[PDB]
Order: sequence, then structure tokens, then C-alpha cells
Amino acid sequence: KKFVARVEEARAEDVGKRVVIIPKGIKVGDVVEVKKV
Amino acid sequence: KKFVARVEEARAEDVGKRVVIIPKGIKVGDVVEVKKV
Repeated sequence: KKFVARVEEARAEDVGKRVVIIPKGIKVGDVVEVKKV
Repeated sequence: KKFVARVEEARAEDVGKRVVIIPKGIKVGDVVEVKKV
């Protein structure tokens, strides 16, 4: 269960969605691979 | 450049943060591995 996506900035319409908060070192625009463990 | 974290619900204080929006299939509470590609 894995996917690829780009980090993005949270906006008012994102409130209520499921997210992983991204830390410093990884910026908006970066591509990340997310895999459920 | 990788980390492990739990999916969480976006709230009003998360507006402005960097996030990956998580799709259906992965829920709040799930542990995921995030790796910059």
C-alpha cells in the first residue's frame, strides 16, 4: 500500500483531510514516496 | 532522507504547514514511511 506524491502547502480547504505533516528538509514541490507500514 | 510518522487529521492550526494529503485506504492513526525521491 504505497504511493508517490508531491509535498504541498496546507490551505483552508485541506482542514478535515488526512495528512502527514512534513518536516524541515523536505519542501513543497518535493516528490515523496509514502508506504503504509 | 526518510522518516516514519502517523497519519493525522488536518486542523485549523495545520494551515500553512507542509503536508502530503493521504488518500482513502490509509487512515488517521496508520503509520507510514515517507522517503524523498
